[PDB]
Amino acid sequence: GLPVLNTPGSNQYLTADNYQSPCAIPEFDVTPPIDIPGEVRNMMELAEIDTMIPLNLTNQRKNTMDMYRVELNDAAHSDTPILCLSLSPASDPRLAHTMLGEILNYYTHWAGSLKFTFLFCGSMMATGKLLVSYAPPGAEAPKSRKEAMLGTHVIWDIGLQSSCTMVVPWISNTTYRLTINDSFTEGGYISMFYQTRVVVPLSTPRKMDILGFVSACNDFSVRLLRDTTHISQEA
Amino acid sequence: GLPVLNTPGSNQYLTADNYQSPCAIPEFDVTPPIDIPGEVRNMMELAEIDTMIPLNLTNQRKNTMDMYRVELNDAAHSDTPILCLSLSPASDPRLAHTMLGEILNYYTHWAGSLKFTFLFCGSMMATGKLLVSYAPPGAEAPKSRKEAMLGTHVIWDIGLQSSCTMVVPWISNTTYRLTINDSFTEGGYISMFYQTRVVVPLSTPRKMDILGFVSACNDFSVRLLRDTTHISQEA
Amino acid sequence: GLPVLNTPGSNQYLTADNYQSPCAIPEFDVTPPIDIPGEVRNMMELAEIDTMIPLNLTNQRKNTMDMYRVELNDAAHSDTPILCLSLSPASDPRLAHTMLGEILNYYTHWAGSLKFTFLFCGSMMATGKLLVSYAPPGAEAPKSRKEAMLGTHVIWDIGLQSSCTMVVPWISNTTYRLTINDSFTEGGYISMFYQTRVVVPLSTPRKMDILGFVSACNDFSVRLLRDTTHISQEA
Amino acid sequence: NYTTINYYRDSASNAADRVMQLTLGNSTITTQEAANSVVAYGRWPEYIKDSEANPVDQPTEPAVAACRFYTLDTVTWRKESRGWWWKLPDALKDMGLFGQNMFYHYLGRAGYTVHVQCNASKFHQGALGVFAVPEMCLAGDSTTHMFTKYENANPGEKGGEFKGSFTLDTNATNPARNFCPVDYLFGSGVLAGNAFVYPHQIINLRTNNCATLVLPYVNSLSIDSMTKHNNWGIAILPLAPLDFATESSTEIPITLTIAPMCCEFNGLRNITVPRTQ
Amino acid sequence: NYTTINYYRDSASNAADRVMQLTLGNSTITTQEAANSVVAYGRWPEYIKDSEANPVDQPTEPAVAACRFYTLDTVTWRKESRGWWWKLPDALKDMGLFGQNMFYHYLGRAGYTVHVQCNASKFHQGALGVFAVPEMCLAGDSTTHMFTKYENANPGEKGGEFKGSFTLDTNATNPARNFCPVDYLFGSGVLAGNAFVYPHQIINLRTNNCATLVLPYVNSLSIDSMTKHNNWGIAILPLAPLDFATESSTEIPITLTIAPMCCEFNGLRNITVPRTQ
Amino acid sequence: TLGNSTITTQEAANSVVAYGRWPEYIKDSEANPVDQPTEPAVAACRFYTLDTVTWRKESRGWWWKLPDALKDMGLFGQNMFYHYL
Amino acid sequence: ANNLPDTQSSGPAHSKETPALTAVETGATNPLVPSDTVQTRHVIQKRTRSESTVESFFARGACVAIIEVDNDAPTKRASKLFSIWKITYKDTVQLRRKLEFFTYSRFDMELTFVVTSNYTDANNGHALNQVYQIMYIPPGAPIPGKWNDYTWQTSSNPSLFYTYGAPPARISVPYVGIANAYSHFYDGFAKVPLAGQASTEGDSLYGAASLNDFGSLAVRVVNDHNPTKLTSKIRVYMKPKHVRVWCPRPPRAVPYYGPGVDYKDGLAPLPEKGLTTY
Ligand SMILES: CCCCCCCCCCCCC/C=C/[C@H](O)[C@H](N)CO
Repeated sequence: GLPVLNTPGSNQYLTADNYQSPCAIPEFDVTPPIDIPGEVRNMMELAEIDTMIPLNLTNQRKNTMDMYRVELNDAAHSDTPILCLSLSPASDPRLAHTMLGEILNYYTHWAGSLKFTFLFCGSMMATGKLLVSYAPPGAEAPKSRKEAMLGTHVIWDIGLQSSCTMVVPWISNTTYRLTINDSFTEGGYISMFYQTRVVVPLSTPRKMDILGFVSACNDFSVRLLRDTTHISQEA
Repeated sequence: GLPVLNTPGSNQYLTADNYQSPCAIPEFDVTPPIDIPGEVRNMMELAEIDTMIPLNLTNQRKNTMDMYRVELNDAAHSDTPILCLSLSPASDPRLAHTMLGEILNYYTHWAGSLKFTFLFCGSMMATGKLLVSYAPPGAEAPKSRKEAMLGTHVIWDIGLQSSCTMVVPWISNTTYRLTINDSFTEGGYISMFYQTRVVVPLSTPRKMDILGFVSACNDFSVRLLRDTTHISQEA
Repeated sequence: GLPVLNTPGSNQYLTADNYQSPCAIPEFDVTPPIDIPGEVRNMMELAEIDTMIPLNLTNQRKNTMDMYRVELNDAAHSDTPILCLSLSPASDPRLAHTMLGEILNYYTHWAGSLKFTFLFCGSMMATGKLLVSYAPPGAEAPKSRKEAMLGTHVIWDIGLQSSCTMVVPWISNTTYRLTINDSFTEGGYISMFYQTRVVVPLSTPRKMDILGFVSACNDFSVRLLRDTTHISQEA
Repeated sequence: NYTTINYYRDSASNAADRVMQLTLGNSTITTQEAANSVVAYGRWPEYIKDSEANPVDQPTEPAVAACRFYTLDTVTWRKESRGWWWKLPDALKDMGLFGQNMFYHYLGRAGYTVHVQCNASKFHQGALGVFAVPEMCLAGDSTTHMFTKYENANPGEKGGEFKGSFTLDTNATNPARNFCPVDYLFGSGVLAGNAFVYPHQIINLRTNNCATLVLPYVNSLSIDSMTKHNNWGIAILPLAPLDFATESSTEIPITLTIAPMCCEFNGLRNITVPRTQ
Repeated sequence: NYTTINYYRDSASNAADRVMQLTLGNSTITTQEAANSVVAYGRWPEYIKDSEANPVDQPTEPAVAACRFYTLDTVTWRKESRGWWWKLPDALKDMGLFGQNMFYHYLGRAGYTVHVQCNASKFHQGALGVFAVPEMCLAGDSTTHMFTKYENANPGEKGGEFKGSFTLDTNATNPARNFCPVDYLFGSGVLAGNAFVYPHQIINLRTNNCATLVLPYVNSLSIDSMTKHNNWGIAILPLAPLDFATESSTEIPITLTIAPMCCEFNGLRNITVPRTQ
Repeated sequence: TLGNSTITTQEAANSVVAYGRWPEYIKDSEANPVDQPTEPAVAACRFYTLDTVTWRKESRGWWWKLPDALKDMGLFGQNMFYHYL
Repeated sequence: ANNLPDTQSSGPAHSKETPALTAVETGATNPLVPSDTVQTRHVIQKRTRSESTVESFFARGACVAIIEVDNDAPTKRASKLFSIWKITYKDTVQLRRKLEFFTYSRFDMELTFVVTSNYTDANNGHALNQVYQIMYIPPGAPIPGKWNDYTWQTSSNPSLFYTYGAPPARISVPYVGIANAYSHFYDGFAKVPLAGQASTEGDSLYGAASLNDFGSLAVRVVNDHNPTKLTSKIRVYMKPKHVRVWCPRPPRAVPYYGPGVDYKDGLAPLPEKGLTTY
């Protein structure tokens, strides 16, 4: 019939191809869809939902419910950090297993601003000011509030509103970052410090907890879908 | 389905083919380009940049910085050549490793006019006249200025302007020349002679250096891309 | 992708096919053509050029320059033929190696009128009349002028014009003839006779030579290109 | 004619002159024996455009505080000099408020005006090639690949010198971990004579006393870390050796004056204190 | 009908009479017994057009100084003559200012007017085929392929003679390295009777005394080296042997007069002095 | 520039045209010979360099005769000796 | 890519304009043409720079990796049942040099896989046609430790299943750089060592960054082992497509020594030739 020439790539199976195939059940009467609540079109919609960060991965806290709580107290003011995180949303252990991290571990490249939301879970009678800081990479990781205040930061006043959002802006040399611990595409450093201190009256718990959440911003995106390392099979 | 016939050449891989293939990372969000300075569209743009010629490939000068300098002196006038080159921009050792030669060694055929630029690097107090000659092939290579002046040539006066350009015109029987030492497509002979001589006053260096550069003209072109012999790998 | 069906003839190589193939030297700057004299579009253009016939293939004349000359003399009139040829332009030894024969030996079928041109190379003082005859096949090959004059023929007067053309017309049962010695497609018989005789005065050479040439007419054509038997290779 | 149809979504799947004055901030340079001035790739330095801004936080633009000429340490040109190299912004890390902004921010971007000065009499000889090389990577001195340490790769305003011949560092206990830039290989395994593909100027002592190169910010990113990455490399090579009146032992100074241009910094934090040599 | 669509960029990938007077310069030829004149391939010689000029330097066109008839050495036609050959421009390398321009320039181009003259009485017999062969390559005389040396391949105005039979040069110590052109093989492994595919004229002594061939410049290049490459070859063969009145020992001269036409030369240098036989 | 020859000068004292008359070809109103002339043009109308002389303190001067000084110079001398005029 | 300019006729010249004399000190290449220095005729140019375009220059499949795998048995410790290859163009020189003509590049890529297999011994029987799995492992994704561990489910990792004897497999990739262009050269470090910390910490390889981190390819034979060992090799051919390049550099003149610009051997690339020898 029609003269044809078989190019290279013939008879190959590429799992990413997009080709028409014969139907094995022709004329099947497909059940129509109903309007089910909660439809999702993009994985970034899930990445945009705040999920609690397992911040406290110490030996006795990891793999319990205590790994999500960070304990503050009413001690005297100090410049040492409350918590320190590395901005590796996919490879950092404290971030890898959040929903954002879980989605990023199916992709190779990511880019966009993040939001960290901290919720104060002390009593109504507790007051304080915290400093949540993001340092772009390149310099030494801030070991005191004096270093941390030189980077991006927010001073959080704990009052009638017990939650504060810090947006980590997209500050990268490359247009995309890798989802692995990588020096050339390192993200930066999140840290928390006491601004003044936590003050409580008498007959109040002197130790309280903060909970951490992370999510993506509307400018976030990923690409180069890959296989995750968070699931494996034996034999 | 549609009757088809498989022509010869089916299931072959030609490294020069141009075929559509399935994407292995569908829906990837590609990082947009920024305006980076120094974009290149054609290799002939690079071939059009003057590059220093390793003219002096003697035993003690080759593979040093001295191989680029040609030493003139204030001796008495002589008709012997200062330097002699063979117009084989890809196969001639003194030309093969210039940028023009490097680009030509990725191609089989070339055609067009060349420009040789000579820079005088003596003192301001030095004066002289040189004769830069191109002889199309066929006759004996000019061994004296008397023979050289019968071909294409330029008389260069060394004064306030220390650089002179000689254009070697495209004079070839074939529409293209080969990039190898080849008799039927031989290029010709470049030579330099003293026109009068180099004259210096007292308290001035009596020996000076000229530097040679080569580049292509806007009528230059290559074709039949091939693998170069200037890079090789072991084991 | 698109459902396709591989017809028979897929993955075959036919040396006569006409298919597109990938270019191994993409973007090559092809040297433009110049107007070269003597362009040929059809092999029949070459077949239409008169070429000398090796008429005299005797033992001592073949494979010398004498094989092209046919010797006439001033003897008394005779009805025996001067020369006899078989109209097999490709298989006849005297015709096979003419340019017409050489071209026909690359083809299987041929059809059209031929022209035989005879040039008289005696002295100006020689006079005579010859009879050049073509007999279509079927009857006995003419052994005397009396038989030959019953077929197609021309009476050639040797005077101020020393050349005569006889057109062998296309007289064939089949629309094409084969290029081999074949009975069903046999061509006929060319012959030459003395009409009166060759007369010379005294002090003139009594033996002269005629040269034979053959060519095709503008109605000539060939077909079914094949491999010739006039060239072969060893080992 | 031929027909082309794409059967896939992603497009990846588809088939294939002499008198000049330069004023920046409170600094001014006058030249009378200049060989014009080169703008690298014909692109003038500029600020990041909103269409190409990766970082979201407001940049700081010190302008005249940092966009001004700083003069580096003078080097000496002798008959035996093989050449010198500097890295930008590394050569300016200890230069006024420019270095302060460089070390207080995570991201920095700047173009440059490089002015090389080398005056000699009318009885001197010699030529200097001054080359601006983007991503001027230099070869190390050990069998270990890419083994040069940060301290040596960032010498500062002194820069480094090219070498006549390659020497291998065999000290296993205390490796030098320094560069070994060979002058005729341009320090990167490429013939120096081809280095003219880079933006450049030649100071021929008979013609000009100075060279000026306007380097735009060149990088695969709109803005990067200045402490990690050196955008440019300034390489000076003697093309023609220095000579003078046969007296010998002559040496003339070469001075380098670099002005950063269109400085932008992002990611303010505590200052970076890099480890010293 | 059928449909064709090209799926590639490069088009290579796509599917498949008697009284005459000739005046050139200060030379004139009159003929009364001419068999007309042949223009090879119907193309008159011409100068290079700007649309086809490869060399860029201004050509020199000596015009009448070189575009004029030069007469070569006369040869003798006997009963035993097998034929003669000449190479153009080789046959004119020692002819006035034409040869001077030929040897002073690297590139040369010229057409020709070849006039072969052979007068005999009305009681003579014989025919001469005069053939203009582009790229008239001739076979050598040794088992070594392509072994003919330059000196023999360029005999000059004397040319060479064809041979009745092929002789092999077995002298290993001092090989002749000369041509061995066999007359019936036309000197190139092709039957002489087919040589009429080339532009030609026959001098039949009963009809005409002369032949005229106007050869255009024919080559795969617009202009070439005249010292390296012979554009044309003039071959004269006795088609009919010479005979006269049975006296025997008769011999008549054949004279060759060639005028180069539309001479263009490029690449002036010192003169070329080729090695002599 | 004449033919394939070119001369560049930077320290010239201008150039003199003798009697203010530029060289020209014979006009039909002044042609004595009737036969067609030959004009080699670039083949002969080009610069030929003579032997260099040396200027010393004791030099008294030199003289040349034209066209005599060019009788052995390329195709100019050839045309000179092949023609009567 | 487009047609070259024509050559205009030039006659004799006598003027104060001197295109030949210039000053290379400016760093500018003199844009002379033949008509400036010699008399020229008119030539209607028909040559073109179509094959000199950056697209044509890189429009070839260049081998960049030869990955060796085996199908012998799990017990055999000398047979590598799967092979992981870091994705890079620096394992081969020819494409590396052509690319390092430029500082920056940006292009889509076409990967072609040519698989050749053979027997290693004769007296152990024969084998059935093999299927190869080539799994792309982007950085951060789990890396197979065994030829048959869970990682080869490829629920998210792109994977190519090639049947032996079929035409070479082929995939296309968009520009997947996290920067706006690929960096052939990176004059810097991934870490800046900070004053105070030990010399062990902060030390990073020169010129190495995550710009060139693209993950790896894990190649295995999906078939179970036949009683005889079969050795296979996958050859990876990389073809840049839609190429843009920036900042041309002189090409590599001496042999490559490692992933960086280091040189150790063959530092004398130029031969010896007389100054006045043609
Ligand atoms: C389908 C599974 C196996 C095949 C898929 C492998 C995809 C890997 C493609 C992305 C990584 C390579 C991208 C380009 C490589 C280098 O960066 C360029 N040569 C840089 O010049």
